[PDB]
Amino acid sequence: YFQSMNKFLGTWKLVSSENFDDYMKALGVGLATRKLGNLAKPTVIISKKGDIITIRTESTFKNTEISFKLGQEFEETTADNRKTKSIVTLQRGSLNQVQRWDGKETTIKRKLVNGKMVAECKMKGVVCTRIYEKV
Ligand SMILES: CCCCCCCCCCCCCCCC(=O)O
Ligand SMILES: [Cl-]
Repeated sequence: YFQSMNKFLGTWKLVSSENFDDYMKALGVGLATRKLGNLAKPTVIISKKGDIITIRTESTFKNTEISFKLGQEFEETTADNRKTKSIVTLQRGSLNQVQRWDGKETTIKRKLVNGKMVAECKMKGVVCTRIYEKV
């Protein structure tokens, strides 16, 4: 008995964001960029072709896209142009992404709560919560 991330598949629209400014600060994002980041209301599209999962983020300010297999480290360029070594895992219904770069670490845990996808973003004790609804 192995679970899957099929429940994450689809198109997701940001409906709420809490503490994103301080999470961006902790990541090293500069003020002008945080201002635009805070105003962004992205769409996130999670798809899967065979073993390969893709997470595409679309906003006016920044589009990003990563493609990966579960549990295999990949190189990632983030929305704020960090170049990280990343791994996405599935832990008891939660799709967990860890990004490491320059001896630093941040985690984005995405889980489903009453049909909404909730992304918890952590960097050195700063926690940001972002809520998405399925389109
Ligand atoms: C497209 C996202 C907002 C744009 C702001 C760019 C500068 C900082 C963003 C980097 C961290 C993004 C983490 C998003 C987590 C998520 O909700 O999927
Ligand atoms: Cl397929």
